[PDB]
Amino acid sequence: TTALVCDNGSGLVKAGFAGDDAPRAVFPSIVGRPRHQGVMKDSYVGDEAQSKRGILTLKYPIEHGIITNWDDMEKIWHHTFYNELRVAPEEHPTLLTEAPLNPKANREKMTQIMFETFNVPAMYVAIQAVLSLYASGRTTGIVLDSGDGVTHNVPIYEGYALPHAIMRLDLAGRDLTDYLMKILTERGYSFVTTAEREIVRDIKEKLCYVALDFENEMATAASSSSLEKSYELPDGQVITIGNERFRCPETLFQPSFIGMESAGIHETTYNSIMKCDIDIRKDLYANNVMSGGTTMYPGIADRMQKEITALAPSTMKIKIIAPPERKYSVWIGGSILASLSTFQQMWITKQEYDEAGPSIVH
Amino acid sequence: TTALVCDNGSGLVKAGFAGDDAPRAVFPSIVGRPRHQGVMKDSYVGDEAQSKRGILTLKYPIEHGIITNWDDMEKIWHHTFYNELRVAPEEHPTLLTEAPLNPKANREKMTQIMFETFNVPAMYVAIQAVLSLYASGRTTGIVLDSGDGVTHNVPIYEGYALPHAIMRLDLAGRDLTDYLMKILTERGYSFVTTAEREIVRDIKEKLCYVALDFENEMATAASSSSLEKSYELPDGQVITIGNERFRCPETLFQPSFIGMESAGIHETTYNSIMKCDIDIRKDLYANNVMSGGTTMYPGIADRMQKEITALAPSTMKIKIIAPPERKYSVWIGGSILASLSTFQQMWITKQEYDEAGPSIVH
Amino acid sequence: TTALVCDNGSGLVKAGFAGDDAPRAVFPSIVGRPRHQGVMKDSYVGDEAQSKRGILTLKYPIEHGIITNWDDMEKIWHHTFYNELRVAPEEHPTLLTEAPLNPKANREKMTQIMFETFNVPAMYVAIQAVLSLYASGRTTGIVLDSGDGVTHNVPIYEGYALPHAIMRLDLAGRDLTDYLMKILTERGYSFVTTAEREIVRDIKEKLCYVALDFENEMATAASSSSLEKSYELPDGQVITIGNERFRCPETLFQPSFIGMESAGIHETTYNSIMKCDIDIRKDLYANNVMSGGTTMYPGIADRMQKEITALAPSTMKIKIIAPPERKYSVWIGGSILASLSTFQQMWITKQEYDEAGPSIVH
Amino acid sequence: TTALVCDNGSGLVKAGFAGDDAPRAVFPSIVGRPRHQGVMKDSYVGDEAQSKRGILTLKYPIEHGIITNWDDMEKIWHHTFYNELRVAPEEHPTLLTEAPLNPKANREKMTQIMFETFNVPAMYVAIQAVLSLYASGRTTGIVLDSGDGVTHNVPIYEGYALPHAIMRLDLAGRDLTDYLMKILTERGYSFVTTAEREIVRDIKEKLCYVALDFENEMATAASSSSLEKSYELPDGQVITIGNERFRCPETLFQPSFIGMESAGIHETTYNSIMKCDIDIRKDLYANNVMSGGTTMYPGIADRMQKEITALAPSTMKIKIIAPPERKYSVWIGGSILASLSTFQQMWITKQEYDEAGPSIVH
Amino acid sequence: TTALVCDNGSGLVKAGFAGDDAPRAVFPSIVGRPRHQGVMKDSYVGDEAQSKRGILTLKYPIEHGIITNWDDMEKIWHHTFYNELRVAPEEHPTLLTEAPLNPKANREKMTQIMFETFNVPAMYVAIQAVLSLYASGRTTGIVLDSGDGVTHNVPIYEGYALPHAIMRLDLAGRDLTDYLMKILTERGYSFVTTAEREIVRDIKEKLCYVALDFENEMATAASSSSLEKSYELPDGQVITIGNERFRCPETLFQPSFIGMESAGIHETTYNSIMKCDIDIRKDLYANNVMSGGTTMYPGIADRMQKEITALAPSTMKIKIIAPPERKYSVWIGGSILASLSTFQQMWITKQEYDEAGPSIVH
Ligand SMILES: Nc1ncnc2c1ncn2[C@@H]1O[C@H](COP(=O)(O)OP(=O)(O)NP(=O)(O)O)[C@@H](O)[C@H]1O
Ligand SMILES: Nc1ncnc2c1ncn2[C@@H]1O[C@H](COP(=O)(O)OP(=O)(O)NP(=O)(O)O)[C@@H](O)[C@H]1O
Ligand SMILES: Nc1ncnc2c1ncn2[C@@H]1O[C@H](COP(=O)(O)OP(=O)(O)NP(=O)(O)O)[C@@H](O)[C@H]1O
Ligand SMILES: Nc1ncnc2c1ncn2[C@@H]1O[C@H](COP(=O)(O)OP(=O)(O)NP(=O)(O)O)[C@@H](O)[C@H]1O
Ligand SMILES: Nc1ncnc2c1ncn2[C@@H]1O[C@H](COP(=O)(O)OP(=O)(O)NP(=O)(O)O)[C@@H](O)[C@H]1O
Ligand SMILES: [Mg+2]
Ligand SMILES: [Mg+2]
Ligand SMILES: [Mg+2]
Ligand SMILES: [Mg+2]
Ligand SMILES: [Mg+2]
Repeated sequence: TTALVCDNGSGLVKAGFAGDDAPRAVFPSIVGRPRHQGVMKDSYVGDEAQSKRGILTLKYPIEHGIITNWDDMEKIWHHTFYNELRVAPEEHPTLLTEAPLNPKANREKMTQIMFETFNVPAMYVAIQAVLSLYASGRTTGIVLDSGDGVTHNVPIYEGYALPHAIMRLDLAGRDLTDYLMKILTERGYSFVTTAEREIVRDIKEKLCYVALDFENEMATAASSSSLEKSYELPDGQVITIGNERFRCPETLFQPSFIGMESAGIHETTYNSIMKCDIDIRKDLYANNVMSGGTTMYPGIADRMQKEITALAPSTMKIKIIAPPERKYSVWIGGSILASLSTFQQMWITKQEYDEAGPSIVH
Repeated sequence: TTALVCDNGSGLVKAGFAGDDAPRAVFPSIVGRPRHQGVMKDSYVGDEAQSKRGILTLKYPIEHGIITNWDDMEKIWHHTFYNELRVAPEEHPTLLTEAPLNPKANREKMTQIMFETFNVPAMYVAIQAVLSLYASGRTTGIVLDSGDGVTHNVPIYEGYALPHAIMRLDLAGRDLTDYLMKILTERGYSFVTTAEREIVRDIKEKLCYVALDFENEMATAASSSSLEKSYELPDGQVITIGNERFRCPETLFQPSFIGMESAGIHETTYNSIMKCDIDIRKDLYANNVMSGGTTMYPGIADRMQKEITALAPSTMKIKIIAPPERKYSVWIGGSILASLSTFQQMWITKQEYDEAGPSIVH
Repeated sequence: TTALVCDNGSGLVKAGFAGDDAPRAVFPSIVGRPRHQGVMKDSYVGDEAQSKRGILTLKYPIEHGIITNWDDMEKIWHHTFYNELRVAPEEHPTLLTEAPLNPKANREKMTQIMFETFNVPAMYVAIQAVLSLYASGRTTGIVLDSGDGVTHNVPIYEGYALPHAIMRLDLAGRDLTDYLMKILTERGYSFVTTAEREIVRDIKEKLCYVALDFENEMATAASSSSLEKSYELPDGQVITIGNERFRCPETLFQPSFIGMESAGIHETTYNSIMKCDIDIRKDLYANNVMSGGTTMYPGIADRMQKEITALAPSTMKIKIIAPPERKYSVWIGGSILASLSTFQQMWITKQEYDEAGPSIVH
Repeated sequence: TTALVCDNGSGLVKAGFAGDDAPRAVFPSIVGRPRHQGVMKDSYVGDEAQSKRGILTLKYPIEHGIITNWDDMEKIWHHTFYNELRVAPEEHPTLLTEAPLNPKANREKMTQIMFETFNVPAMYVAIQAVLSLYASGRTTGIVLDSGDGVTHNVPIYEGYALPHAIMRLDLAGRDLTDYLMKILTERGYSFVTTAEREIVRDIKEKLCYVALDFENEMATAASSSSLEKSYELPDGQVITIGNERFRCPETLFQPSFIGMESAGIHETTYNSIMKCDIDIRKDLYANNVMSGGTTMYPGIADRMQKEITALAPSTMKIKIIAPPERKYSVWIGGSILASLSTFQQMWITKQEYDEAGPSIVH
Repeated sequence: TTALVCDNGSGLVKAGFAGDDAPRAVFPSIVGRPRHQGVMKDSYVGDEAQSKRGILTLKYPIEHGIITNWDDMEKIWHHTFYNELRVAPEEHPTLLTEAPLNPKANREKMTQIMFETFNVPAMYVAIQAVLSLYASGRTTGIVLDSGDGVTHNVPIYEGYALPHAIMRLDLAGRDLTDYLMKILTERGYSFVTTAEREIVRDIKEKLCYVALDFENEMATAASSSSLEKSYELPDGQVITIGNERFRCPETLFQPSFIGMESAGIHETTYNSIMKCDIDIRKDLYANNVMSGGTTMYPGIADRMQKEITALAPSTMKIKIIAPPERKYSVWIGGSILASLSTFQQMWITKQEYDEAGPSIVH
């Protein structure tokens, strides 16, 4: 029987069964609806929306970790269970995930629906970063979890999270996508459509990388070189991309490029550690775990180390952990946690919920 | 001596001397070449192309704010200086204008030519929207600059532009022209030629207006009424136009009519403001400046106010500024700026350019 | 001629002339610099930074009572004298204030600058809490002085301070501000910017209050009631705030909410008294003076009395003194002290300083 | 005019005018000086030192009947005349008192000061015990005079003192005070300060009593009973005292409790009588006069009788005289003596002194 | 079989088996409990609390030699026997230690628990100072025993303690720790946390020393010199400490620095000797034994000699004994005493106790 694990985040839905070592269904959190008049099914989800992307207007029900369009959200869950996993929801307890510091009501309504729409016998909502650490197999470390919608820092020491130093930025994969949509027009590549937004997403994933030394990377870039790469569009049009390959991901470190007043990840993580007790700090430095799909950028860990070692004390050893399959870290953690025998009492039982009411999930 | 100001945009070339309160030469950015065999001068520009429009194939060297046909572009500049303004280029520094977010290379090559072909001692390229604001005489406001080729929103606050919220659409005067060429065929008026495209341009300017309440405007239109207007073609053929008088300009607000997935101007401007800091927003709302010839449509400002006040907060005062001579706003701003004594150090000197190289203009 | 009194604290600069009953210049200790590229004056202070808050990055030169950014600090002093008070520094002796237990070097360098940059003929640095007591007009009492950067307890008996029982916490107005920036996101109000930090400051001052019975205040809060208040943002957006109105100021009493291991103010003050001689204690209890702008919270005095009477002996009369204009207490005291004829020998004369050297101020 | 009588002893200064039936000024022989840094008058005397006791370090210029700190001693005399009695010293002759067997130089210097500092026209120094007997109105009896600093036995028969049997112990009120400061820590009441020493003095005077049968008083004390008393400190702290109520005064009878090898008062007085002629003894037994403030303990006379009757012969009638106002006995005697017409030739005249020199007072 | 010796003092627990020449278990008397929410074992002792110090709130069950938190006290004893020594309590008689003049009830309850909780067949409580002398191997000397919680002087002559001259101060290692926590903020090192208190403890032990000539040590300190030392925090932050290295331990000699009215150790010890018989004094002077961990400060013995020789007579030889391993002196003495054959009758047998009752231990 076991249980279901559903990392219902922004961008991608990663779902499978608790106890498995990998998701069974990985697909976009996208709902598509016929842009053009048509009628010469007005509801496509995930891979459907992808395959018919050039007709549909693609929407993301979740933005910045927040479920905005609840109808579309429900729609996706429906597919997740009935069409993707092929499971009768009510036979399994469900583990959901959430980004720390989300609007309280987000979780409240989310779990409500699981109980009412899907008749899920029991459920639990876990903080994504916590699961990520748990996935790697550590009790101590600071988690830099950065995905499509949010970026956050959660410091955990020997099983104890330190809430007061949790950091959260809106810089994320989707912002990076849009930044390319902007700067590609410097060459003239008007990637202005939603379909093109998705194309650009593919461009990120294949061509972008993190500069180790941005200033000299730009100096290098000024000279014609290996930096220049070609890319094949769906219509056969070849795109030449150069500076943008690293100028885009650099915005994670220099947010002002996009327009954010906040500090870059380097300093954001640093500050999180600064807000923790001195006796803890050392261990956080030696256990800096990165996870989430934006950390899939080439050399992001190396650049991270470079700058955080500059920020920290010279006698402070810093180790960044880049556990491969970073992209699925949270889901993995969920699988583990749900299988854990000492986690069974953590399930909120429908009966219990019905008695207690919404508030119980917080 | 002073200087020259040249608003070399799409559709119209607006040129004159810095310090004047109006352009001296206003003519179409059109190059015409004998369509028919002929030979029973194969290069006509502006008013020439207009006067001989029924023979020539009329081309626009600039499209969507981008100089596409550089040979024809140069040709027009040649006439601008030598035949229109009657000026020996090299005696004056030249102010050029450009739509924000254009292909970097556009400006690069443009200025190259000014230095090499015309020996222009010095030059400067300014963003059109910026000049527009400057023309009205404000340091704060959001500029909705919409002309023949592009539509864009530039938010400026006390002299500081906010790049990250600049919006840009391809909806424009030329698109509107073509939309009429399409929908006039509903009655049967096959305006399919290039010559006819130009005729239709005239039709826009004289008969189109912006509906305040499109839905009831259509309901009104369903009944025979004052809406129906006659129009005289060059060959004496009378054209009857009704619904189209407002259905065409409505596409600026409902882009899907043409086929664009983007939001209408109402929401485009709104979103631009949303991306700006909350402390700024209020002033942007009370200083919404419209400029560019597409804003010459009757009641476009009133309709704009209607919808943006619907989008904004009920406690938010919104004022739309429609400074008459909107059509020449940018050029006016240029004249002012160039005359400004504290602008003289902004000129890029040929010597300086020759040393630095192309990149200096960015 | 008289003298100048300058309560150069964190958050607000309160300055005026000695002998006046109120400050002449009250403005924020803030330096603002253009966040965005700009240049489409890069130094704004106090009210300037406020008026242009949505462009500038606002920094506080002073943090936790410590002058961190000395260049910006000097900048503010410059404005204080030349633009705010309109006084030629060198014509007046200056009274400065300082929070007890500050880094020795803070005062050293501060006074150095007054002598060297501003040519101030003479000066004196007084402990803020001492002046506060002096302002109320008492020789005996314990001063709970709590402002933007620091909170401290100074026990004074018949003119004799008791150093060994001075308490000092980092809990302060600014921390409270940030706590709201955090907990408002429970509803979803992402007040994440610096501009928004300032907006939140305004929210504190208008909506926050101190719960008398926090536990039942929360129980009350659980039910929809009068607790819920609306707030108008600069962009017209209405914010609904409830629990947070008292959960924020409660952190002064339960520091762990923020993340501090220290005791709440109740016990902090109590402990200060415990460290004083038994023969003194009684009078300290009957003369508990509160001052500083954080004590402007509604009912903070009443709550204070409640808990301190619980902590103290049942036969011990406790009276909390909330002398209105608590917010300006220190400055007032300074005015009085400086006017005092028997205070004139306390001025450190530039000549004297030049001979003695820095150390003299301690 | 009359004269002044000044019982300048340890602990208390009892002064007034000769001829009065009571002292006009009764205050502590204490000089207080600001313990803490202060200066945020460094000389307080008597009631001043008491009122400001929690700041000042309280010192007793006199210890064990000996003037140790002469500067502080003079200080007190200054107040005695100028602030307390409001008398111009030089207008009156002064009667001083002294404990028998004091260091010769004590009297020498004391009287010197009266003549030189205060210009006292004439003076006389009387033995305290002698005056005490004189106060009661007897010519025969043995005087047990026991106060703050000394305890002594002076046997006088029909106006003739018997020097060779004068006894003197250092056991005294102050020692008893300190003994409580010690034994109260058995319960945990750390009365360790000087301020607390004074508090403990108050405790003595209100709660201590002399056990009649110490051994069974302890046996009684072992059972929870009426013995337990509460006491209110200046800070409202309630103190519970039991065994100590009589264990402290018992040390007068069992000096080893403190650490003295000498015999208790019972045997000390007994021995004094033993050293007197047999023909005298009987009358001494029937006239055992107790005086001095330590004899204010409840039941001390009764206990005294108990034990001295045990020590003496069974046929020997013993009567202990406890003339109420024992505490002021000496001063009273002084008043009487000074008013006595046949005492006027006993005054040492300044002229006489100036001729004779110091030695005259012995 | 032998016995167990447990020097259960404040700060450190020093335990081992009687007959051994050193403790087997030396660990902090600290109980730690998760400060932060946690649960993302709530009872850590000694080395556990140390290793997890940055999470836990560390408490000392014993303060000033008094067991305050009995539950935590018991907890530590539990670990002492079961986890540290690995001994089944009931198989051994236990020697406990206590600081002279402690609250009677402290010992009463302590021994109760040993009999009831741990079923200890027999026990004895010895005065710490006595054991210390015994450890050195002397019958005559004055013991200056100064540790984490208390400082006391016990004079013993040829096996006879002299109770009436036992001195006791609250000045101690912990007070010194806190004094650094205060004065380090003069440079700006806000060591305000409990974790930091412990860090500061380490700072004491490695950098503090006793000035021989404090006044000229300060004069020396005024000049930049070798006095300045660096220190490495757990987070790699380097701390520079100078004056504080000796200003902190100086408070043992000038208590007013902290805020105590009592005399410094120099005079405290001196006075103890003054209260002893003159025939004894000489031997006490030549046998001044120092013990307890606060006497581990560099040069404390030398400074002690300096000042006590100033206080004593010039013909009085003074020798201070600093028997290395001063820190474990008491425990050592206990081991010896317990092994002593003529000490076996001193054990209080559970049977005996059960008959007699609590009071027997006094
Ligand atoms: N292979 C890749 N290389 C670079 N970037 C990637 C890669 N894969 C994903 N990312 C991008 O960054 C985001 C990664 O998605 P993902 O980590 O699953 O976020 P999420 O956990 O699902 N959403 P959330 O945690 O709610 O913000 C997407 O926008 C991807 O475009
Ligand atoms: N009187 C008018 N009434 C309505 N529309 C007009 C009028 N005049 C111009 N427009 C139309 O809208 C466009 C206005 O031209 P114009 O503002 O000069 O654009 P531009 O600034 O020259 N080109 P650009 O800024 O590069 O997009 C032309 O297509 C005109 O047909
Ligand atoms: N009217 C108010 N109501 C509630 N809180 C206030 C009010 N006014 C000020 N405070 C807040 O608490 C702080 C008060 O400022 P203030 O007492 O002047 O501190 P300060 O004396 O200038 N700084 P310092 O003494 O150096 O910590 C600011 O953060 C205010 O937001
Ligand atoms: N009401 C009282 N009850 C018990 N003891 C008292 C009382 N009054 C005084 N004594 C105590 O015993 C001492 C009495 O003071 P007092 O008899 O005036 O001594 P003195 O004559 O002034 N000094 P001296 O004769 O020089 O030793 C003080 O220490 C008092 O605390
Ligand atoms: N190596 C050292 N150098 C300087 N000081 C030390 C050193 N070791 C210990 N002390 C300090 O002084 C105290 C010594 O501990 P310790 O002598 O064991 O006291 P204790 O006997 O256990 N407690 P107590 O006798 O009940 O007051 C601790 O606070 C230490 O920080
Ligand atoms: Mg995620
Ligand atoms: Mg234009
Ligand atoms: Mg203040
Ligand atoms: Mg007397
Ligand atoms: Mg010890």
